[PDB]
Amino acid sequence: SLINTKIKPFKNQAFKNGEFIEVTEKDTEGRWSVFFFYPADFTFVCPTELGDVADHYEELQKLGVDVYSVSTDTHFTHKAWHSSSETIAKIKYAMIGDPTGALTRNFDNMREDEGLADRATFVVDPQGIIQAIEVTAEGIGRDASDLLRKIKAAQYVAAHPGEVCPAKWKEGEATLAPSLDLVGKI
Amino acid sequence: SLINTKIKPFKNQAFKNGEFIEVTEKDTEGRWSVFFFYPADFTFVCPTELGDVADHYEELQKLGVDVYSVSTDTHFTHKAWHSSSETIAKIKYAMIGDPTGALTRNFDNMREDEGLADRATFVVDPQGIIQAIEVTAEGIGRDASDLLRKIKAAQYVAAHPGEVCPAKWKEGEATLAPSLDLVGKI
Amino acid sequence: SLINTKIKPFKNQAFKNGEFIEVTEKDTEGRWSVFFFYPADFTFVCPTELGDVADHYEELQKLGVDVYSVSTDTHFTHKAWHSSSETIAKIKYAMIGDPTGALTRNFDNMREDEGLADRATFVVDPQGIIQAIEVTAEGIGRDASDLLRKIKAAQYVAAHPGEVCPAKWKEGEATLAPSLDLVGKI
Amino acid sequence: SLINTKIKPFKNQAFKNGEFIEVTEKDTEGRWSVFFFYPADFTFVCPTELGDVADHYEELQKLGVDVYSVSTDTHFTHKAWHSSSETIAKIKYAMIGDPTGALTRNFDNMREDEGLADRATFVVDPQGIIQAIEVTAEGIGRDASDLLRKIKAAQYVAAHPGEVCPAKWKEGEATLAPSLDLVGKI
Amino acid sequence: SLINTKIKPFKNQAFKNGEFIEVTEKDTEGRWSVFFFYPADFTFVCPTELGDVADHYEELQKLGVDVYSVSTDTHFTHKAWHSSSETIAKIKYAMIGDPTGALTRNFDNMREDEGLADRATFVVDPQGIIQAIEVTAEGIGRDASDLLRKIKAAQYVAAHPGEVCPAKWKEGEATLAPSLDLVGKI
Amino acid sequence: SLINTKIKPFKNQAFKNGEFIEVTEKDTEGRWSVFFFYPADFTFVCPTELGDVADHYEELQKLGVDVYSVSTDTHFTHKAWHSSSETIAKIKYAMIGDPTGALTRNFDNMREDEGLADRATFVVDPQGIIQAIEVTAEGIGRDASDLLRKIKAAQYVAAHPGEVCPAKWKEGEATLAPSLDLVGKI
Amino acid sequence: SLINTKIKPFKNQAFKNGEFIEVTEKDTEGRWSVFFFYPADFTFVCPTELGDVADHYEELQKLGVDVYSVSTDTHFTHKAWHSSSETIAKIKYAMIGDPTGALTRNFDNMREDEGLADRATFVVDPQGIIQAIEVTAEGIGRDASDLLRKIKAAQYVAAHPGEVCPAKWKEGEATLAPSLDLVGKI
Amino acid sequence: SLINTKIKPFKNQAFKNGEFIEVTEKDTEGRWSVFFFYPADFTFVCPTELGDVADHYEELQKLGVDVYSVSTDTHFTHKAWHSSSETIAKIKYAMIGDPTGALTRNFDNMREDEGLADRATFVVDPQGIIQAIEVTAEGIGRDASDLLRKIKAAQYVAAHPGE
Amino acid sequence: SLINTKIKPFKNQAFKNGEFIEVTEKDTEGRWSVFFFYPADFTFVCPTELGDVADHYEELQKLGVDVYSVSTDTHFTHKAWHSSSETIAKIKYAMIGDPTGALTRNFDNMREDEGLADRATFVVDPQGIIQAIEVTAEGIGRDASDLLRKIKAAQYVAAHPGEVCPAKWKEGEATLAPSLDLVGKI
Amino acid sequence: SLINTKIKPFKNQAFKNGEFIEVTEKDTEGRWSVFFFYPADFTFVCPTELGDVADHYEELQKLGVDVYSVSTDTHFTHKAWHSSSETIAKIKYAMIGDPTGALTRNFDNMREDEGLADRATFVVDPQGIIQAIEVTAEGIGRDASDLLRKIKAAQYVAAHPGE
Ligand SMILES: [Cl-]
Ligand SMILES: [Cl-]
Ligand SMILES: [Cl-]
Ligand SMILES: [Cl-]
Ligand SMILES: [Cl-]
Ligand SMILES: [Cl-]
Ligand SMILES: [Cl-]
Ligand SMILES: [Cl-]
Ligand SMILES: [Cl-]
Ligand SMILES: [Cl-]
Ligand SMILES: [K+]
Ligand SMILES: [K+]
Ligand SMILES: [K+]
Ligand SMILES: [K+]
Ligand SMILES: [K+]
Repeated sequence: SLINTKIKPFKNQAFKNGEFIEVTEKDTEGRWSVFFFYPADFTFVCPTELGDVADHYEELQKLGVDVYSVSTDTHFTHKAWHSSSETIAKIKYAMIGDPTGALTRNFDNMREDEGLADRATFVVDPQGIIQAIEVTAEGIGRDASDLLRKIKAAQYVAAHPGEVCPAKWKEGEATLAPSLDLVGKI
Repeated sequence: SLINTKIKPFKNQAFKNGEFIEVTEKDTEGRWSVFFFYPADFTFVCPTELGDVADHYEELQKLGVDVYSVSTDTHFTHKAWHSSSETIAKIKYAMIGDPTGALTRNFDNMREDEGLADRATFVVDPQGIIQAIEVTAEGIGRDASDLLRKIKAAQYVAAHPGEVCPAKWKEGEATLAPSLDLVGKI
Repeated sequence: SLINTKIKPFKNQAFKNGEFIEVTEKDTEGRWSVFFFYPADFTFVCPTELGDVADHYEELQKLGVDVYSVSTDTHFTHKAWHSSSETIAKIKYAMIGDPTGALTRNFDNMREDEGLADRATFVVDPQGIIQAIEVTAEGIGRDASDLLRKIKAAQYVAAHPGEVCPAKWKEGEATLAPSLDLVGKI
Repeated sequence: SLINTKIKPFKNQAFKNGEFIEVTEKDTEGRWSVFFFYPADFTFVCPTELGDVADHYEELQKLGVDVYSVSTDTHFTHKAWHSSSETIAKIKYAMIGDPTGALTRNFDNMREDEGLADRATFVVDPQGIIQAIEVTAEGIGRDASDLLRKIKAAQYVAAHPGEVCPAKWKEGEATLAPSLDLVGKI
Repeated sequence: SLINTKIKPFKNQAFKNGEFIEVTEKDTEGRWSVFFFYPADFTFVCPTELGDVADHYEELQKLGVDVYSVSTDTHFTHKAWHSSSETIAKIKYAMIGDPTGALTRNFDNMREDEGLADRATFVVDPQGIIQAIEVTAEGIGRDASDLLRKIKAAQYVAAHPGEVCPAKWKEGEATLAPSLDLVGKI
Repeated sequence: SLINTKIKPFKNQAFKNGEFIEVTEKDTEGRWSVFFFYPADFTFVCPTELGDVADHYEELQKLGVDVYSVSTDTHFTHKAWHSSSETIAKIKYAMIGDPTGALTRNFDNMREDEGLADRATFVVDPQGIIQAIEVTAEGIGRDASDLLRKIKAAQYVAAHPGEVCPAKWKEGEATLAPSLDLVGKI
Repeated sequence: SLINTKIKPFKNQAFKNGEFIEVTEKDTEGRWSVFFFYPADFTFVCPTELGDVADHYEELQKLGVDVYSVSTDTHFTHKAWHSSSETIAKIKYAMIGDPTGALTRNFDNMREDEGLADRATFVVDPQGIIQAIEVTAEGIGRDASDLLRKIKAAQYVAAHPGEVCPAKWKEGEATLAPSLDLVGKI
Repeated sequence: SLINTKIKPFKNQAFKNGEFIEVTEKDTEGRWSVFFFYPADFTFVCPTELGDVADHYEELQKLGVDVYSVSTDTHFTHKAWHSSSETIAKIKYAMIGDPTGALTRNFDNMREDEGLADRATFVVDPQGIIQAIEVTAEGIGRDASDLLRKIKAAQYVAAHPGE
Repeated sequence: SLINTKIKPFKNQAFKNGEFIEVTEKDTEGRWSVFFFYPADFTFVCPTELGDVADHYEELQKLGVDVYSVSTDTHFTHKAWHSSSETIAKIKYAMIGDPTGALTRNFDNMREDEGLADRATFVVDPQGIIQAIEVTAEGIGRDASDLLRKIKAAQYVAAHPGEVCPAKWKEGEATLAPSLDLVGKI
Repeated sequence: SLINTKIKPFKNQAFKNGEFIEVTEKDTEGRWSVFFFYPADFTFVCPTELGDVADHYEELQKLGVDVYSVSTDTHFTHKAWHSSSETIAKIKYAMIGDPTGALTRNFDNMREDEGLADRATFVVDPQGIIQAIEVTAEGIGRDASDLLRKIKAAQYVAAHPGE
């Protein structure tokens, strides 16, 4: 996988809160970023996942986390979808259009026989390093609550070097501090 | 990612419930499989994740799912770890040794500069197709309850071809049926 | 240019009169076809051109000519645009979705830096041979009265071998008979 | 197609109003140009098309548009054809000779098995960018009224940036202003 | 040079005595053939040479010799030239058109920067073997009388194996009969 | 052919009027040169052609023309031939030896399966440009009176850049002046 | 073999006397070193060979010899092995972990189908040159007292250039002085 | 290293007990073999090492073990050395000549800048598998008692796998 | 050198006792042959070496040895040389002409910068194997009596396998019998 | 062949008059040299040929000519052969050892399937140019009187070019 690799440069048009904007890797530098890939606008599993991310967007913003949804549809289609669907209408984050497929291919996430992105989510730190990846099949929906758990653990580990978050770790729980002494004890 | 691709052939030695055995791709044919990769035996986050999977192993076996944990350590080391850790001692699934790194590379999961596998989990169906992938960075532990939810959704979609599981789908909740009429109405 | 070349095989999904269908080269065998490329759904020049073709569609169906509009948007987007716009709602011909860009690339008509097709029209005969090409710039709209004239002249030449349509040919006007005696006489 | 590409440099001899001249890309800098390709001197469809362009030549010179007809015959042959035919004797524009096929190949317009150019027309702006393309089959003649309409729309779009000519645009008719508010409103 | 090599296959259109015909290498098999290349129709040195060949054509035919003049002009241009020039009007041999340049390139005789053939003449025997080559610069005219001398010597040598025609040989003169005895005597 | 190409550098030993000398391309700079190739010393057609050239050598020297006869034999063999043949004894021009075949290959005149040069003659001007080429088969002797006519025409055209020598042109006869008016009037 | 070659650079982690350290080729500069390779930790066989080197380690350190045992297991596994086994607990020299196989491949000692090192011992001098090598199959014991003898002989020849140690040489025994008069004398 | 690999085919001339013989890999089949490489005849460490192996040859032959000494010199040179040196005169095993260096290179044991073999000993089982390898520097002689101990260990593990 | 290699196939013309013949490797089968190379005919030096082989030619033929002298000159030149020189006139063996250099290159005996063979002699046995070679610079005479001695020794060893001819061996002298007991005895 | 080419640089050990020396191409500069190749020490044609060159060495040294015998054996082997054979004991010129075959291959004179040099003699002038080459089959001995005659001829043409 692309775990522990730096994101590549990109330049794309996006729809964000009634305006068209340009997004590049420079917008991600010094921020926490979620790249939320999905196959197509005006489809079925796709809106439900985007709406669930929209429900956590206020908290994600409080934690310094930007969200970028991405599909191979244009930014024009994203606006039409935002205006016609009550689930998409609640999106306040940038909806990137990747019709060249370049951003999708930067993340090795193209379904090359369909020209659509796979259901992949990537957590990117302020240095551009990918810290968490989740990929699901066409029919399996992703859950924003587990993404939030992971973002919080990735933020804790960044702030507490020398510590690690064990399995099932949540805010305000015991962390392991790797040492020679701890080797073979757990 | 390797999403919706077929697993590659392999032949590895494993430690399983007090004995050494060979595991190959033919042992996965006709069953649901979890390939759970981790970097090293006798470390820190690794046992909490493996123990957490062992706590759900009776439910996974009730669902027809086999677990294979994998690291680049040998099956001898897995056995020793199983005898010295209270957490590893509760594993009743196969602990695969991948000292050549071939199983890890099949899954494109090697840290080549370390000779250790990344913290990657793959859900593979009875036809050898990868249906869900999760990868986390060195200090971020995985959560088996999310793994189980994804296996159940993967089992549902395989059992109901014309249906899809939306975001946050749990057993019994409202599914979606992709069609011309559902386009843009969610 | 691709003039007097055979169309390449293709398999694409499309929206046509409230139903999703599959279109291939096999569906064009034995018929006259108009492949009407345009850059993107939900834009400005594209619907006016698509409406202009729709206006001349009864006349085209009487002449045995099938219309296939094409863009790199999906068929789901075409269905949504059909429901959203009164101009597009009057289209009774097949709206092909080409998210892979393959059908666009068969006609060497991709804007490779944009992932959008250019404004190009191809007249294709019952034997798969391109008999007329028209490409205009992003801001210049095409005119169906030109397309129909060229279509009728294409139909005359095929139904009358040994004759050729001179400049400004309309039904009932004089035609040339290529021969040795006529060389340099016009 | 070559739409929205820059013309390549060239150096060809030509016949123009009783004199032989050299034409290069430098002669088209700062002017609007029509490259009118045709297969061969002393044929049948070619003079009728060339005569039709000659008829609209005063109107083209008023709009700052230069005409350059092209074939793989030499300039000596164009001079002889000018003297031989009453249709060709009325041509006041430059008749380029392209025996090397280089100018034809710059426009990807060679019939490689015949050594003759196809019936293609290119509208080129003062900056060397192709704004309109028309290719017809050996027996189908082109119509200059179409060329002039496309030329006028090309001139409008360049002289009015931020506007676009919709389908069937004539001088005095309404134009669209691409914006976010207009996305999916037409 | 191409001396003593077999001619290559070719297929070209030609003007011959008021008709258009196809010429291939099969027309040359079992005959003596002269391939008379020249740069362009409607030029200056070119007609004078072709007319001088036309003056010897009756005798050439009496000797079983066919003539094929060749330029990169079309067979249509050859007809126009035949009708408009009193020198070309006297040509009774085939005037081949080589607009693809293929026949010219078979004989390594293209001026690649001009797309015109050089002033080259080739004498080909009934087995397709090139027995005499003459090439001159753009401004130097060829003389049919020396070509006739050469054809007659090539025919004599073919009929009298074991003999050779020395320098300046003409019909009814002494020939050398190569032998060991003759070595060093002349 | 090598018509209108520049001669390549060479360095060869020669026999000339009782002495051995080196001849290079620098010895041709500023003069008219005849490279007269033949297959072998002590043979049959070769001496008649060489003797015939020697009979015109005073006129050629009066015209500023140097003669170089060439074969793949050595300069030693040329000297011996010159001492034993009454015909070769009258040669006062350089007899070049080309045992390596390099001078012959420069002129693309080697029979590779024999190690002998073909019966080829090249006329080279003071700038090293080949202006006339003649090649004949093994048994067909060349005629020096035709060679002289071609040198004179080559000298005239070099001395009168805007003029050309038509077919059968001799010193003093009517020349042609290429222009727009002369096109198709001969 | 690698006899008389220089060791290659390396950088590995190790377990040494209760602490984790980094070892590189720079730690070997100016010292005598022993690289002691073995297939795997935690196997069922008693590690007598490693224990036997530990029994001789005080004497080796008196002779300025550093010991590095190497396997493809991690330094975490070595520490666990050291805590679990009485034989391994005697080890006071560095236990290098080589999970990438890179130190093992530098000594051309990898079993590529297993991902384990062979049972090879290399004696390295202060300039990095390999002076002795021993490789045995499983069950063929490597004797540490034969290793000490070899090291002592290597140290003797380094301190007495011009002398060589014959078969069975030990401190106090006679050496040979390579000379011309000694040729064929033993 | 070449540990646990099968020896490669070879064909060489040798001197043995006053006669010249040909030795190939077919002569090693079903026998335990010692390929004992050394750099050059008429030198110094080489005879002491070869003499030490000759002192243990009777014992090695009691263990079913054949010995082949190998250098890049010819079998002609080995015969001369056997007649002129008292140490070499004790050798009753085959002295293989390897002037092409082919046998030396099969064992990857050539000092390519000298055209001489390195001081390497290979223990080879009845199936052609290399079970023990020892290589020492130019100045360090090998010990035949250590070679015998390893050979006895190799035979024990062959007879009793897993103990 | 080419010692103990087999001769390669060849096909050359030759001068032999007033007639021209063809020589191939098949003419050498079953015979002893001498290939006697030399740079050139007709040079100023007296050809003593060829004359000396001619003085010994009756004896060589009695010994079943055929002689072929070879130079890169033609067989025509050899015949002329044979008529002009008293030394060469004594030659009754075949004088091979090698103008392609192919027989000379088979014996790796070409001076590539000269196109002449070196002064090399090769003795070839009835199976085509080269048994003796002698190469000298100019002025270092090749002695035919040393050539006879060498041939006699080669014939002796062919007829007495198991015997070798020592230094200075001649018919009647003692030979050596390669054996173990003879090792170090001479 | 290598006729009229310059000899290539080399560095080899040799036995000469009871001592071991190093010979390189720098030792041949400004001297006439004979490189005399033979297949193997302790054999048959080789000593008769080497002994015949030894019989003419005093004369060759009077002509300013140095002799270097070369085989793929070591300089150690040449010393042993010089002590054990009465024929070799007469040699006062350098016996070069060529175990890497590098000097043999510079003269393109290796029997690659034997690792032995062919019976080739090269006459080399003071500028390093090869002026005469002679090669004979395994069973045919060379004649030193013919080598001397050619050397005298080479010296005459060097001193008097064009006669
Ligand atoms: Cl990934
Ligand atoms: Cl993946
Ligand atoms: Cl096109
Ligand atoms: Cl185009
Ligand atoms: Cl040619
Ligand atoms: Cl040519
Ligand atoms: Cl090694
Ligand atoms: Cl090894
Ligand atoms: Cl040779
Ligand atoms: Cl040679
Ligand atoms: K490992
Ligand atoms: K798209
Ligand atoms: K043309
Ligand atoms: K020659
Ligand atoms: K050797």
